[PDB]
Amino acid sequence: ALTEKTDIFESGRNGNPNKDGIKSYRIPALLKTDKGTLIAGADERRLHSSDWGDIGMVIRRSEDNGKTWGDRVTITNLRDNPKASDPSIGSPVNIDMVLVQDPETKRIFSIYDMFPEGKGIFGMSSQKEEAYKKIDGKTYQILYREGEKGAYTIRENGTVYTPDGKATDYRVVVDPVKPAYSDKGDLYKGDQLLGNIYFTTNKTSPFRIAKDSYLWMSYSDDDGKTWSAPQDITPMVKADWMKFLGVGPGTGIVLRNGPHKGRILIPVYTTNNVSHLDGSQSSRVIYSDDHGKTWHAGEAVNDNRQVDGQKIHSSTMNNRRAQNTESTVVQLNNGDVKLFMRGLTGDLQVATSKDGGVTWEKDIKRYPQVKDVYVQMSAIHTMHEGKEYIILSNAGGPKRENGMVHLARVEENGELTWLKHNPIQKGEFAYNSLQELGNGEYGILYEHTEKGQNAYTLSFRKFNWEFLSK
Amino acid sequence: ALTEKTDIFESGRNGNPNKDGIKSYRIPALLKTDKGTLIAGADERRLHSSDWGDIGMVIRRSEDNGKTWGDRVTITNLRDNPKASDPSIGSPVNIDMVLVQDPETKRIFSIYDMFPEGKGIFGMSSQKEEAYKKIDGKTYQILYREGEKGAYTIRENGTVYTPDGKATDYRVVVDPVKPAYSDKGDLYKGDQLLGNIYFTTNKTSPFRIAKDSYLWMSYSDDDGKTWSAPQDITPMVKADWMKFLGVGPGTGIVLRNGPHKGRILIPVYTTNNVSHLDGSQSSRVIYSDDHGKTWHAGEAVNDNRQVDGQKIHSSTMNNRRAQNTESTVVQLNNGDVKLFMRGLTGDLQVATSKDGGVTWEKDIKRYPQVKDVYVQMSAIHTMHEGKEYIILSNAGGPKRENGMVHLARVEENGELTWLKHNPIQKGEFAYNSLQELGNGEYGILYEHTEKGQNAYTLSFRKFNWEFLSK
Ligand SMILES: CCC(CC)O[C@@H]1C=C(C(=O)O)C[C@H](N)[C@H]1NC(C)=O
Ligand SMILES: CCC(CC)O[C@@H]1C=C(C(=O)O)C[C@H](N)[C@H]1NC(C)=O
Ligand SMILES: [Cl-]
Ligand SMILES: [Cl-]
Repeated sequence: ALTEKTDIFESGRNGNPNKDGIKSYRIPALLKTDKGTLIAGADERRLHSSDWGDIGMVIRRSEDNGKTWGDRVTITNLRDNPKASDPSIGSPVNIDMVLVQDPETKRIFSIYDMFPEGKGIFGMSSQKEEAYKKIDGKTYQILYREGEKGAYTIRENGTVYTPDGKATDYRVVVDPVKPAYSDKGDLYKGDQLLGNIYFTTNKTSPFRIAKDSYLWMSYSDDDGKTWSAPQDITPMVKADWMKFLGVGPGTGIVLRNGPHKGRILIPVYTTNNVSHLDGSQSSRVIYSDDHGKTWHAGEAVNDNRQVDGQKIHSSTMNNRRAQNTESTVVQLNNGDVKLFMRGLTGDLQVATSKDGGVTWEKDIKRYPQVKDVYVQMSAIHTMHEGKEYIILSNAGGPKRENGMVHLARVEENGELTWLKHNPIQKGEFAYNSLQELGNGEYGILYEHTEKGQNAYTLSFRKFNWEFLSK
Repeated sequence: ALTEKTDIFESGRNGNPNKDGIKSYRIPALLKTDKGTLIAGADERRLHSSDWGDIGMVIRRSEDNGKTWGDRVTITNLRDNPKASDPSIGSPVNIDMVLVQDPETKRIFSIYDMFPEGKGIFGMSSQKEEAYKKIDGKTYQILYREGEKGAYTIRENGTVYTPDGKATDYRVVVDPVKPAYSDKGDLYKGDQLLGNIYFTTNKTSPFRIAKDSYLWMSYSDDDGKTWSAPQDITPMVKADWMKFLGVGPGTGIVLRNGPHKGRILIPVYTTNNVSHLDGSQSSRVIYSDDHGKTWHAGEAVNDNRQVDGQKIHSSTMNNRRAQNTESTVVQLNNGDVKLFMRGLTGDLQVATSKDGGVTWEKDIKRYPQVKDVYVQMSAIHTMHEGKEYIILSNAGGPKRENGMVHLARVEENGELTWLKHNPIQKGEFAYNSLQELGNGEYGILYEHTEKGQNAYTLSFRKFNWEFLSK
């Protein structure tokens, strides 16, 4: 009914790197593809377990439903700043992926955060630094030159233009070609490599991007074997007021029914400049109606939400307990979208959208039946014997421990009834990602440690309906 | 050399209404047209002197250079909410105008603030209420309905659409026809008047606009005699992060030389949601390059500005002393644009733009020769014999008192050499607006009180080069 665990990404032990030189893996995503392949994605956290440093976005593939797994494939690994004083914060950063496959095109997307060199989200400037400029209708990423106020721009072919609109002999590698695209952002003056636009300290080149928060996408058209260069989708979805915008990691969905069938939904969340991480973390989705070419931001759950008899908005709120952060998204057979959101009530919080994830109903539903210890979760739709269910996995508590799989019946009015709660992993348990495998089987990729393992080793189990019904 | 004062807009006395039932006039704008007409504009503040209540945007014309003045012409006067409990905050508000004429098309523009019913800027919602939505490429104003979360929209012909995009039987007066356009915003169902979308208390209709900050424009093609219905320019210029966006009142300019010649410049300022009126007031200009058809926001003087060794941005700043508010704008013969900004240094603060008002140099210049008591000022370019000068008028201080006219030589690099400082009005003295009359003559419209006049009576004096020079 429940398989023994298979370690997919193994961390080092007792604070040492593993044999591949990697201290930590974090942030699992699991995707069953049209070919039946399982793709397991993770942050490869080389130097330490924190949300910054030298991190690669990686996947492994299983062609036998999780029994065996191929070599690590690295999607993106930006090169470190070789002159950084603190290597622990010395690299441009990618973290936190969401995987999804388009069922019409078979294109597989990995969407993940990016920050320039520094302490990840904690490296963002304290005052806003504009990251893009719209010039004659085209959006260009901004560069700042040492000692100068003005916004240089990266235009076609990566040619750097002066704030006054004059082409220079500086060029940015906008079409990276090295393994894992480690050359992305490299800055050249003609033939000479000078540095990298993502470096923020001890620079050898004149130019850097804004110390802001970015969203990148990479895609695979060969079942996860090879991956595109990263696409910068930030300007499509990030409003000027947003401070952080980043993914709720795991596995997104494509709507399978209703007027918005085919729409791809990716959980994200934002902060504002009023209260940032103290009081404004707010869930929403971004979405594509054209198979991943263009993206749009849905409204926040928190936009025009009534909290304590007063309205809030994600752009202006400052309310610690009204926050909702990383989320997981499911569509019901009736077309409604449920967003299960990490939050600070101690129990499961759920928002509902009747318009394919663009706007949210006025009430967030809470379920005391399911504890939320403030950690990521995953949830998936499933049918069992003509009946509709949702399976949700997260930590049982009291801390990030005792992995649970929760089973809810989806009632005829779209409400949820929690029926079963079963342990899947004793001891440490954090982030996780669920997938249906077919024939009454489900798979999960999750964070756990034992035997001195560093946070975390990402392991895989399969379970069936008999496990769920216990 | 200096005429006696002529009262153009007369306030009441000792706290009472004047003979027309108007307590106060405020916020002068003076415009010398191509025909030679003088247009004097003001807020007609019926109920009291504050920046809210029942206020009309008015002008008077003089066809003989300030000797005689015609009847008051009301550009815009939104109707009050007849059901408001407190009539002093009981009307949708317009306040603060900027006048300018396009020298090519001769069209005259009046641009001014608008707020829905309440205490003016102090009636803005504490949390963001979205004011506009883009649907099918088109931008629509939002309406909120009592007890409903979703955004209704005002679409073609004023027809109200549901949040889910269905036409209702409700309609908004979007093309007002009553004198002074007092029917603007009226909410009808079929042919029955139900209320007004600008009303925010004790409503008789289901709908209101966002409690936000707006910018409206009215224009005249007949030398100020008649005026168009108000045009909502807000969505063209107001970023999502901006809380307040309003004009720096007085008289705007059209650039007369350089690559941007023809551009109309209107001083405005913003606040953000981080510190609002406490630490974020920030000057900039909005501009039109197509004779007032479309408008764009320039960058703030405060954007990426270095203050006490650290950068600020207008969208995130919280620095009382770094604020700059209402301003007056002048183009030099060398093409530079100077922005003289009301601020909190006690002396004259000046920003410079080399690109027609879009971006500003890193340093704000302070001129200790000119006191600034934290009050609006006006400034104009002038040629005399034929050397280039600026004339600037404000209060000499210590309070809002002792009107001064300041004369600067503009040097070839755009530096200002202050030559003369001449008193023009003893006693109370506040907002003002200068114009060149020709033949070495200049006219000014300013706020002053005497003999128990309520703030303010707006008066007009002419002076010549003889007065300026001693
Ligand atoms: C930014 C929100 C939160 C602050 C504690 O950090 C998240 C928490 C995490 C966690 O609770 O384990 C891991 C996430 N990968 C991280 N995200 C980022 C962007 O760093
Ligand atoms: C909003 C800035 C300030 C409040 C501190 O109010 C301004 C001050 C004024 C003043 O100092 O006399 C008059 C302006 N008409 C007013 N503007 C608005 C929009 O109300
Ligand atoms: Cl560099
Ligand atoms: Cl009403």
